[PDB]
Amino acid sequence: IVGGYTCGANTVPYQVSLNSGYHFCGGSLINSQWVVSAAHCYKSGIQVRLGEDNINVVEGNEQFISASKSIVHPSYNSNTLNNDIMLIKLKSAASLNSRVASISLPTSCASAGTQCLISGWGNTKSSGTSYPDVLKCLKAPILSDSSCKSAYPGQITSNMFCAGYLEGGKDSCQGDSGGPVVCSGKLQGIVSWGSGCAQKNKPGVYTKVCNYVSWIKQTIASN
Ligand SMILES: C[C@H](NCc1ccc(C(=N)N)cc1O)C(=O)O
Ligand SMILES: [Ca+2]
Ligand SMILES: [Cu+2]
Repeated sequence: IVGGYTCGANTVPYQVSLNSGYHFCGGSLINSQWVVSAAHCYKSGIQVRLGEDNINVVEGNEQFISASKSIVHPSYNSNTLNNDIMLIKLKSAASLNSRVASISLPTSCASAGTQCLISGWGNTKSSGTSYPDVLKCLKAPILSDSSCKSAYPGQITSNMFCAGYLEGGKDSCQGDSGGPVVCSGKLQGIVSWGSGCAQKNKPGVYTKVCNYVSWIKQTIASN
């Protein structure tokens, strides 16, 4: 997260860290046994870490659970990043409490101008590399479809939306991938892609979760 602020220990209870000997992607807990993340975050040997703040220190409240299976959307296209969504089933159910809780799936899509909260342990610098120990937060608005498409001509599908600031200076970044974009208590987006980080006229692009609610529910029910 570039241009954000320190969230505060366990203030984002649904945020998860995907770990393979190091933090490589974010994710969101949607129920005691399932996590939603980005398809481009797929890899074998994933350990899901819940209840984290400082990812380099065991502070208490953490729950480390191995992923039993990862389900990348069947129509995911790695070249266009269309359908960049993945479901991860935990080997064992997580213990839900005030520090580890699930986030609700949307019942309808969010409109332009809606303020959302984006979080992650990704790079905090626009020009360079600097990974934080603690979770970072950023409040950002969903942009109009016209502004999104003018920023990324011919690259925005109906399963994507832009969020952030055109003036630059505030945006999600590498390492935030797969993380949550929560608006009014509902998970509306997944950190997917963008051009660089916090560059002017180049807002972040996110997977439009409201288009996948039926797919998520039907997939979870059959696994
Ligand atoms: C696909 C992945 N990039 C992810 C990615 C995520 C967020 C942003 C952003 N500015 N909001 C930019 C990115 O390039 C990667 O190349 O590792
Ligand atoms: Ca920790
Ligand atoms: Cu990238």
